[PDB]
Amino acid sequence: MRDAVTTLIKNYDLTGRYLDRNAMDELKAYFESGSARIAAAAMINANSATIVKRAAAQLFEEIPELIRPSGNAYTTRRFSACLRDMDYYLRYASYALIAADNNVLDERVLQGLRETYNSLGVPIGPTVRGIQIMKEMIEAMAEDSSLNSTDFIASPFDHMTRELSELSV
Amino acid sequence: SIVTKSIVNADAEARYLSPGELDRIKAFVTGGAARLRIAETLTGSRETIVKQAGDRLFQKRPDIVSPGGNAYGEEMTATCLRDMDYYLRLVTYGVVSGDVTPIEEIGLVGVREMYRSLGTPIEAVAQSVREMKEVASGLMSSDDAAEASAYFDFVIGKMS
Amino acid sequence: SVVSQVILQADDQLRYPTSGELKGIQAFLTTGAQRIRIAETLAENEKKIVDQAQKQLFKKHPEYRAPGGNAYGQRQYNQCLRDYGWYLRLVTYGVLAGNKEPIETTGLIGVKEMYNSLNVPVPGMVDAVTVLKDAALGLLSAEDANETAPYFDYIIQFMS
Amino acid sequence: SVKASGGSSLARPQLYQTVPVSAISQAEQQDRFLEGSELNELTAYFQSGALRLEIAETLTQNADLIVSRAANRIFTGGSPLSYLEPIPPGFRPINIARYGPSNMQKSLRDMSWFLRYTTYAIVAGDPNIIVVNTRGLKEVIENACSIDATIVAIQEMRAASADYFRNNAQAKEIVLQYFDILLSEFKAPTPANKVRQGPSNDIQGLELPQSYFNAAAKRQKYAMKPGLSALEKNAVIKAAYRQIFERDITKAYSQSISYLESQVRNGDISMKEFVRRLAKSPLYRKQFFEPFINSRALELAFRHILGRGPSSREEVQKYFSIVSSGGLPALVDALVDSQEYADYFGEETVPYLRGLGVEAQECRNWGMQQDLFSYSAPFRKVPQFITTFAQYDRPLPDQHVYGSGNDPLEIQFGAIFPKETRNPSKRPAPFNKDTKRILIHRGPAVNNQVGNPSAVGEFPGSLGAKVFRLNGGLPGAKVGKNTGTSVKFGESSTQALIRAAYRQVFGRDLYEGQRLSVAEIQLENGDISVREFIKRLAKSELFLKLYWAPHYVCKAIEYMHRRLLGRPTYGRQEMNQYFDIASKQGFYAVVEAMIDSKEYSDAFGEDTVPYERYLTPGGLQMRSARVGSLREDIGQRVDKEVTPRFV
Amino acid sequence: PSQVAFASGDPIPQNVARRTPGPSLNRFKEMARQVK
Amino acid sequence: MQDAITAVINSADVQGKYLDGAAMDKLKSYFASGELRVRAASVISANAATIVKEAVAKSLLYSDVTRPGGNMYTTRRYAACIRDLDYYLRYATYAMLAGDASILDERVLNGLKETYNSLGVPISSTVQAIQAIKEVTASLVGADAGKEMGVYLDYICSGLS
Amino acid sequence: MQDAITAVINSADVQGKYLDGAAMDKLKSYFASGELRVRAASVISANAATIVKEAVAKSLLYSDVTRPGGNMYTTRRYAACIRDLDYYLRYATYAMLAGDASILDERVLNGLKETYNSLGVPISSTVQAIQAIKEVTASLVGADAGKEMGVYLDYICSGLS
Amino acid sequence: MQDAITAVINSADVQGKYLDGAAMDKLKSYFASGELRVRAASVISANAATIVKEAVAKSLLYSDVTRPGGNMYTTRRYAACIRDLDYYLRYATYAMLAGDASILDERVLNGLKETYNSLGVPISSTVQAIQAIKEVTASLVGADAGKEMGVYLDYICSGLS
Ligand SMILES: *[C@@H](C)[C@H]1/C(=C/c2[nH]c(/C=C3N=C(/C=C4\NC(=O)C(CC)=C4C)C(C)=C\3CCC(=O)O)c(CCC(=O)O)c2C)NC(=O)[C@@H]1C
Ligand SMILES: *[C@@H](C)[C@H]1/C(=C/c2[nH]c(/C=C3N=C(/C=C4\NC(=O)C(CC)=C4C)C(C)=C\3CCC(=O)O)c(CCC(=O)O)c2C)NC(=O)[C@@H]1C
Ligand SMILES: *[C@H](C)[C@H]1/C(=C/c2[nH]c(/C=C3N=C(/C=C4\NC(=O)C(CC)=C4C)C(C)=C\3CCC(=O)O)c(CCC(=O)O)c2C)NC(=O)[C@@H]1C
Ligand SMILES: *[C@H](C)[C@H]1/C(=C/c2[nH]c(/C=C3N=C(/C=C4\NC(=O)C(CC)=C4C)C(C)=C\3CCC(=O)O)c(CCC(=O)O)c2C)NC(=O)[C@@H]1C
Ligand SMILES: *[C@H](C)[C@H]1/C(=C/c2[nH]c(/C=C3N=C(/C=C4\NC(=O)C(CC)=C4C)C(C)=C\3CCC(=O)O)c(CCC(=O)O)c2C)NC(=O)[C@@H]1C
Ligand SMILES: *[C@H](C)[C@H]1/C(=C/c2[nH]c(/C=C3N=C(/C=C4\NC(=O)C(CC)=C4C)C(C)=C\3CCC(=O)O)c(CCC(=O)O)c2C)NC(=O)[C@@H]1C
Ligand SMILES: *[C@H](C)[C@H]1/C(=C/c2[nH]c(/C=C3N=C(/C=C4\NC(=O)C(CC)=C4C)C(C)=C\3CCC(=O)O)c(CCC(=O)O)c2C)NC(=O)[C@@H]1C
Ligand SMILES: *[C@H](C)[C@H]1/C(=C/c2[nH]c(/C=C3N=C(/C=C4\NC(=O)C(CC)=C4C)C(C)=C\3CCC(=O)O)c(CCC(=O)O)c2C)NC(=O)[C@@H]1C
Ligand SMILES: *[C@H](C)[C@H]1/C(=C/c2[nH]c(/C=C3N=C(/C=C4\NC(=O)C(CC)=C4C)C(C)=C\3CCC(=O)O)c(CCC(=O)O)c2C)NC(=O)[C@@H]1C
Repeated sequence: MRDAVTTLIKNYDLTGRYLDRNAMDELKAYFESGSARIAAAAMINANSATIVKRAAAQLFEEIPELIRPSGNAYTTRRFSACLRDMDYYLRYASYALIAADNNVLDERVLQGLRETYNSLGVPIGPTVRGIQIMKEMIEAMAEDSSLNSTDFIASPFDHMTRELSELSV
Repeated sequence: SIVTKSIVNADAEARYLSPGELDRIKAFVTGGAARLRIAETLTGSRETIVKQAGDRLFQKRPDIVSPGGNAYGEEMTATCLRDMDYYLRLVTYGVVSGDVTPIEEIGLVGVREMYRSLGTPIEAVAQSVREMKEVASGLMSSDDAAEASAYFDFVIGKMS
Repeated sequence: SVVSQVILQADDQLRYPTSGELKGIQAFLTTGAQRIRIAETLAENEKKIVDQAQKQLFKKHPEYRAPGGNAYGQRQYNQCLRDYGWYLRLVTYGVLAGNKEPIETTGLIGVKEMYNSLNVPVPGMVDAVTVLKDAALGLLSAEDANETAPYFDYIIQFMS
Repeated sequence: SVKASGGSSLARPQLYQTVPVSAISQAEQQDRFLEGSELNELTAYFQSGALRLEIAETLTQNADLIVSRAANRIFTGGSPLSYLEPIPPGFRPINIARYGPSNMQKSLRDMSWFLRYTTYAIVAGDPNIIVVNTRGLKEVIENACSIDATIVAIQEMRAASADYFRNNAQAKEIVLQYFDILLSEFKAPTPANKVRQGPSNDIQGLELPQSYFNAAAKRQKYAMKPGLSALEKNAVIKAAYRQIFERDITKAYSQSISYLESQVRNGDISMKEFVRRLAKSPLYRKQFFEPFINSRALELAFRHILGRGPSSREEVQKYFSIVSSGGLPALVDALVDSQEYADYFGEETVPYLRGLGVEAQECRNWGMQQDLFSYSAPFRKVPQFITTFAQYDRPLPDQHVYGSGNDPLEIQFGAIFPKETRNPSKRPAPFNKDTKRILIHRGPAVNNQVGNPSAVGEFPGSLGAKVFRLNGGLPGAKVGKNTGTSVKFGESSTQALIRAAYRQVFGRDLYEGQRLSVAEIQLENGDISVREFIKRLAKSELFLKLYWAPHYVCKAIEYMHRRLLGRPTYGRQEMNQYFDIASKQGFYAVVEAMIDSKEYSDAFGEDTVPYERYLTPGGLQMRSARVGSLREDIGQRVDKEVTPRFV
Repeated sequence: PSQVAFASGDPIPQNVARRTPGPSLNRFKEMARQVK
Repeated sequence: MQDAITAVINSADVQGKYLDGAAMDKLKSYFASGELRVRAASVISANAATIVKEAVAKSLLYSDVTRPGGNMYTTRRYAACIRDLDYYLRYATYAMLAGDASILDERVLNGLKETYNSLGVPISSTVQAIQAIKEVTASLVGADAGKEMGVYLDYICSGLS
Repeated sequence: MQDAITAVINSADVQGKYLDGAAMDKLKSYFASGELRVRAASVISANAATIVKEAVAKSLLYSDVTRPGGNMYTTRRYAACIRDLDYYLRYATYAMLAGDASILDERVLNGLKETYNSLGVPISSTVQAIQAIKEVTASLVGADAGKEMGVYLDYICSGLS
Repeated sequence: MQDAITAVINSADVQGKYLDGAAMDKLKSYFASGELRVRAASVISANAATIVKEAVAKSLLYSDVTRPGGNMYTTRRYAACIRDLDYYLRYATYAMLAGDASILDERVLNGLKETYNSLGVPISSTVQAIQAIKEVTASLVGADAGKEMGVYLDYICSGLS
């Protein structure tokens, strides 16, 4: 696990350089945005269950075949597992928001996600769609809430979209 | 990092971030400006700290500098000053991160095995960082000195 | 307490508390004057909070007071306000200590199968905490509310 | 994208338990033939199964009538069956128009699917399919559907199925109890999720719903209690041998430590202490420590004691430091005296393999643990955990796009490929389409076509392979040497070219009855060029038999490209091209495409015999990282040896 | 005795239906109804 | 693993329809066979030690495999092959009573090729050994039940080859 | 463990009542003296190796216990006592930080008293060693925090005896 | 693993013939060199950390690897490299005592190239480090036993490549 601070340390440690003007400015940018990052994390901690359920309800209306037969969200067992997965992605994005780094998103989520989903027969397309629906649900709620910075919210979910999804082009 | 420690603790229980952790990150964020002040003074005076505490080491412990010692010779003395420059850089990473995790992972895990292989007394390296603590403390304010010393003292404990 | 969480984490790695860990304690001990202030304004003003929370719950959920409910008897209805009084009591313990641990051990750890064996809906009690939260923070001042808010939100998380 | 892949072995989750499944797997886990018990489980089921067919057949046919009589009773204000896809607690009949069409379509299909799962339950003979799919359903349906209306709907169906059937008390009670389970599971609120807490900071915490661990076949858990009769005590010890040694070795070879068996049977040492002593025993040491590397023996020790694979990179790093310090005993001691071991198994319970179904799984070491739980794990001697974990942080490795197995050894002759089955060393890596592999040029480093594409037809000047060209005049080209001239000097040069042209297509020199004599003399007469001659030798039936037919399709394509062009394929773009030709046109056209390629024409003319131009970094390492051939200034600090000043 | 033949005898053919467009293409099904 | 019944229900659940006709026909053929499939299994279970005895005698014994240089020479290797043919008999019994070779897929042929190639076990010699079991079981139990065992024992044989 | 802050909470939890002014006064005392506890912990943490040595040399070294016949003679047993005193100081620091001696009741004096009787470890010599720890830590940190530290080290002394 | 005694037994066992005079001479050669092997093992065991000390100084120190960006910059990496050379020296002595390179192809090399590739460890550098060990070991013990040690250290270098 690595945050924005640890990533910058590791970058300068590799070269064996002291923290320069560019290094101090990037840290100062993190510390000024940090107050907004905790406040964004306080928002999603409040509405953890409500967002997951509503984003799923939007997903199964977009792609109805999931909750239909031969779908991988048909049964209660599958429905509970999918909402659990939707809970996972929101929880690890929650960690990624404060960290301001997608290393936590890589290490513990994305690293062996494709291998697992290909094994059980879990779709990878509707998954990243469900993550993107969650993103739009956070951003709209963050726009509604008194938050100055909301641009950093898109970052972890887009990284979740970029890494997991198949390379079309 | 403190942020690293807070998330990892939260993830292990799988419960999101607790209000107790969120308060500690908030304390880290607010104290980040003070952390950058201490780091800037350490990175700014990196040439002076190593030179002063290095000279302090060679006066207090002349045995390492004396023939038969580990740091005897122009090249070996330069390597010792390079080592002190490495540990001061590790301190600046620590101050910035808030904790002593970067100091651990890079240059504290297996120092005893390293300096045994080189034939360096570990108590003498413990002296050099302790002298680096005293020089750095006598450049910044009392609150800044007490904050920085906590990172230095952790190195001392891992050394000896 | 956040004091306990640090010394648990230190003992787990078999070491003393670190620089960033000790500062996390230092931050809490200073803001302890505010922590005391949370207790009095909730304990003495319990009767207003509990009555507002219950009247908003049974309005939004007219099922338990309705035939084939859960709290139909007057001895059963007192037990719903008993839980409300106990949860706000647990909130105060959590804030004062600084973490979720007091709320965790007493009224969160194995709380689902608690009400499952009493036919009390957990999705019904997740809406009970929200109205208790809304009533509490309304009486509290602006800066005081934001401190007490994430403690309530954690209870919501663990329920449903 | 991810830079490393652990593998994606097929996962088979048990969606629901049946009576045959419950009976067979019970003795399978015990490693026994089905005894008088488990046979009687089937015997009673197979006899009742004929009746269970009659239950479903009636319910499948009259399925339309049951759901019609249900919906009419529950929903009021019109007809609910317009758009078909006893104890009231206090329900209110829901309006059709008020509920909305979208909600009504859900309501109708669920009522049919409840009855459909009831019919499957009788046929299966186990209400497991009900228990799983009904337990955590009350909560999720509460939001936009009334619970009071559902209970009376099932209770209506209970009466509806009872009156329609009504055969015998030995027959109808099966219908009654399965419906009775259905309503009770639906009345039951959603249970708490199984929380897999992380043992340390390195490992993430997980959660699994109380539904996934209700069907996925519970692992038989054996606990040594001191009072047990010695038959089930033997069953505990046999299971303990089946965990540590992967198999019952006491049955197989009569390899057993009775010294340890006696102490546990009494209760002198616990099962925790037994596992400790059995994993530091010479019996385990010979089998799961001696044949394996320190890293792999560690990975095996994880599944034997903790019953899982190493979860994180930091965990492998920690436990490898232990096995380096004190060895096997210290490793075993660290594994048994862990916070995880005493939480899962405690002191009395035998360790068990916790996989896909037993607990929540992490998306990190999926395929690494899948191959580990297999009985073919102690044959994979290449570590799977520490390799993948390190490759995760690093970028994409020096590897063929279709895996490490697709790479041949860089040798003079013989297509030698790592077998998937023989010694599992499969290293998957997520390679995308436009991924060019960095290749080391045999000649000058400046003469690489990646940086200097103009210098593609530049000959390696005593740096790489020798270039063979038909520069000299072929014998009997012009009618200058009339009739005679027995000593025509330009004859040995073209014959040496032929042999080298044979050596390029087929790494080795061929036998007497293998040389294409027709193609040789046409080149010697000057009827065909070298380009045509190389093509003919690669279009030969011998090349098909020796390199194409015995090998995997893409392995055969890769090796052919390394022979005809003297270059490994850059990535997917080239490999997919020749693989598309291999599918549609065949082997001969793949040969044709590789010769008639522009890059072939640029590197080698009409007279130029192909040669090794580019190597893989792994291939050059095999050549120039041995004891000899390796220079002093490769990866070593060079000190200038000067005579001292006193000398 | 020849009742035991389940997998050894003649296999029972199973009806697997062709997969049809689902409610994701309800937009296009509406369009196909108006394209007449 | 999956048996025949769950495979029928799974195919019905994927299509999302009731067990109409074709699904019922495979079920009724399974339940009718079940009584004799239990009887065959019980005989195989009781004669498990004796079936192997004759099978090794027909195929493996008095051959180059048992002779020095072979893979069934050393006593440890002998007892391992005895255990292996005991596994093949048991998992063919399992698949008989399941009515599906899915147990042979996930528990036998998950990495039977992975273990045998790594150790250096002859495939042809193992195939002949299982073929010897097939003939012994057909002579001991019956020609009808032997063919019922035969389809699963040939599945391992084709699974190795 | 049960901290001094959580001590009044758990006492109110058993009573089932809210924290009164007669209970919060002890909490106010912990909030006031908390900054003293952190600095005391920071000094001990840094000088962890030195406190032990200054105590062992004062009490244990050049005595009958370190000489042949004693329990602290062999290097194996010498390293054990050094390890013990390292754990003794570390857990006393925890109790000093938490403000309560519950961690000494849970994670120290659980079965430590009975193990020492089993091996034949002298109780009087161990008490003297902890008393030697007490005097060193008071000289290093101060009289203000060292007297407070001395209470928890007395709890170990009273626990062993 | 196999030693020189077990190797010639197994070679006779696979053929299924008794140990003849030519096979007996292989044993007699080992029993002649056995005194040289035991004495060599005692020297290396004594200077186990000392041999590595000189080897790292000759090859690895003051190079690219130790400098920031290299594979021996961090103290964890450096300590692991010492640990790796401590492994190589210990197993080379095992193979020397055994008189066969069976343990090296079992516990040292079989799945080492794959790990070293994955971690990003330079094989070209570590080979030179083992060659640095080879020169130190031969100088300390002797020319007779250092050549014997040399073979097994070269065996590791060959397996790594
Ligand atoms: C006198 C010794 C007893 C006896 C022996 C007997 N043995 C067999 C069959 C076999 N015996 C072995 C044993 C070994 N072969 C090996 O390679 C080793 C390890 C070095 C041993 C110990 C084996 C494997 C066979 C099979 C023979 C083959 O090569 O295929 C028989 C024949 C059994 C049969 O009926 O076929 C016999 C008779 N018989 C007695 O009653 C004596 C007490
Ligand atoms: C007769 C069958 C042939 C033969 C067999 C043989 N097998 C082994 C070793 C192993 N056999 C297995 C296979 C399984 N174990 C399982 O758990 C399962 C699934 C239920 C099977 C099928 C395994 C894993 C091993 C290795 C572990 C062990 O020792 O038991 C050997 C020994 C090989 C060796 O030298 O170690 C042999 C000889 N070989 C023949 O010669 C026959 C043709
Ligand atoms: C209310 C009178 C009726 C009703 C309405 C309703 N159903 C859904 C959708 C779902 N139905 C299920 C239930 C099942 N899953 C199973 O495994 C089984 C077999 C035992 C059943 C019957 C589930 C999981 C869903 C959600 C998936 C989907 O979208 O289809 C809804 C939508 C829920 C929402 O508001 O998001 C509604 C309103 N279902 C009943 O039980 C009554 C008959
Ligand atoms: C919902 C968005 C989609 C969906 C989900 C689904 N997933 C599984 C199976 C598993 N899910 C995981 C994956 C993870 N566990 C982790 O640790 C992480 C990283 C935080 C993830 C994302 C795993 C390990 C499993 C298998 C075991 C388990 O449940 O823990 C299922 C179950 C499949 C089945 O039927 O067996 C489902 C339903 N499926 C969809 O169709 C949605 C688009
Ligand atoms: C000075 C405080 C003391 C001292 C120093 C000394 N060190 C060496 C040798 C090395 N020091 C290191 C250690 C590090 N380099 C790193 O990158 C890190 C992590 C940040 C550390 C801690 C290394 C690797 C070397 C080897 C040199 C190289 O880079 O290759 C020496 C030389 C020893 C010799 O004779 O070879 C010396 C003198 N010694 C003292 O006496 C002082 C107390
Ligand atoms: C003879 C001493 C023993 C023997 C030899 C044998 N070799 C093969 C086949 C091959 N030989 C090689 C090896 C090499 N490739 C190289 O690059 C070099 C160095 C220049 C060599 C020596 C290769 C690659 C093969 C594979 C086929 C080919 O010829 O390209 C065989 C045939 C194996 C087969 O089954 O095809 C044999 C028998 N084996 C013995 O029995 C002798 C003791
Ligand atoms: C200079 C910064 C340092 C250095 C460089 C160096 N490189 C080589 C040899 C090669 N370099 C590459 C690498 C690449 N080719 C690619 O396609 C890419 C990606 C765009 C790169 C970066 C290759 C393939 C080679 C091998 C020869 C070839 O060109 O095919 C050498 C020569 C090594 C030799 O012994 O032959 C050198 C010296 N080394 C230093 O000293 C600098 C720090
Ligand atoms: C002389 C070679 C070096 C040296 C010696 C030295 N040792 C001590 C301290 C002690 N030595 C021991 C250790 C042992 N007692 C045992 O039972 C064994 C194993 C059989 C040994 C080796 C002990 C217990 C002590 C404590 C003294 C006591 O009697 O209580 C000292 C004194 C340290 C001090 O200043 O207090 C000394 C000087 N030191 C050197 O410099 C030499 C290289
Ligand atoms: C020193 C000569 C060079 C070097 C070594 C180096 N190794 C590691 C880490 C590991 N070492 C191994 C290898 C082995 N596992 C085995 O089973 C055996 C045979 C008994 C060995 C020798 C493995 C698997 C690891 C991983 C464990 C770990 O994480 O420490 C490192 C650390 C690299 C890292 O931090 O990722 C290093 C540096 N590399 C060099 O730079 C030297 C030239």
